[PDB]
Amino acid sequence: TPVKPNYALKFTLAGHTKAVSSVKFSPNGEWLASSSADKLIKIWGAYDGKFEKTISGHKLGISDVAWSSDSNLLVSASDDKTLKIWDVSSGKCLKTLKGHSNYVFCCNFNPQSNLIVSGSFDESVRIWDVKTGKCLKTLPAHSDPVSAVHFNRDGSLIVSSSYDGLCRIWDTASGQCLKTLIDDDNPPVSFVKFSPNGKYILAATLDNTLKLWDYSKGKCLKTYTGHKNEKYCIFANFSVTGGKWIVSGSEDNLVYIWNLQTKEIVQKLQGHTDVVISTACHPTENIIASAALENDKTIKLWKSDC
Amino acid sequence: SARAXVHLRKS
Amino acid sequence: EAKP
Ligand SMILES: [K+]
Ligand SMILES: [K+]
Ligand SMILES: [K+]
Ligand code: NA
Ligand code: NA
Repeated sequence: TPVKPNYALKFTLAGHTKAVSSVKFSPNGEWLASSSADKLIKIWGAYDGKFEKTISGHKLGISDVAWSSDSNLLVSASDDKTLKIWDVSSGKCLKTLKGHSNYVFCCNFNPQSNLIVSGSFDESVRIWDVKTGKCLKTLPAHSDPVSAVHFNRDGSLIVSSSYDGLCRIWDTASGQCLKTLIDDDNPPVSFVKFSPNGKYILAATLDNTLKLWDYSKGKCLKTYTGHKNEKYCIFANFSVTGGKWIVSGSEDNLVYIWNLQTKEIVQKLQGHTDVVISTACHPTENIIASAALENDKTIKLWKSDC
Repeated sequence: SARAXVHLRKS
Repeated sequence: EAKP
């Protein structure tokens, strides 16, 4: 029956020399990519955590990394005010994306992987051409740093979030705003992403709350609480390979897993020794990756039987 | 990494 | 704005 998951620690991935900022599984399921304040990207085996390579070139720390759909490219977002596009097999920087005027905080490819979206401390969202490395559009999107950016499943929409308390949905082709989601209040919105069915947006706010939104109708459907999140922009996820969960890091050093429908906490994963800034869910297997800040600096791989 | 508390975003 |  829909039984609770039993995620258990299988591997701990050491090697970053400063806080880890982001981990992401490759769409083909083979790899995990991590970014860090240490200015490095590392690649690891998705199933056994095996260290594969280090990818270097940024001049300052990296806050986010993201895969192309074919698992061959990565893009990274850095305090050096650039994004870089990387060929994962060679480790070579293909393009440096220049235009932001402050730290680049978040990034993603669209599904066709001909575009990249970025968000920055400069309060803008930018849309970039992967082939040329040119900025196509600069959106005056927010009135505070942009914490997250994500394309929907056909690349026609971008969702963005900001410390200004807004979540906005943009038309990719024109760069114009389709919708602003605001609630009864405007705590900072620290993370957003579209759901695997394209229908919902998951949004984190720095009042220790996650919310599931129907974005067509513009309304909140579910609220998830019990974790600690008032300071950091922590990644959250839909887990869909087994039971239907919401997964998030927490400032009490735990990974939280909720039942998406009932909103109950079903598991808390103990082991990290600093804020769990990032979690990710494997595309086909019941595997979670988590990563933590300065006092820990490791990535952990957890596996469940369901 | 700006992502890796409160002080930078309020500075 | 363009039509792919
Ligand atoms: K490759
Ligand atoms: K703006
Ligand atoms: K297990
Ligand atoms: Na599934
Ligand atoms: Na620190």
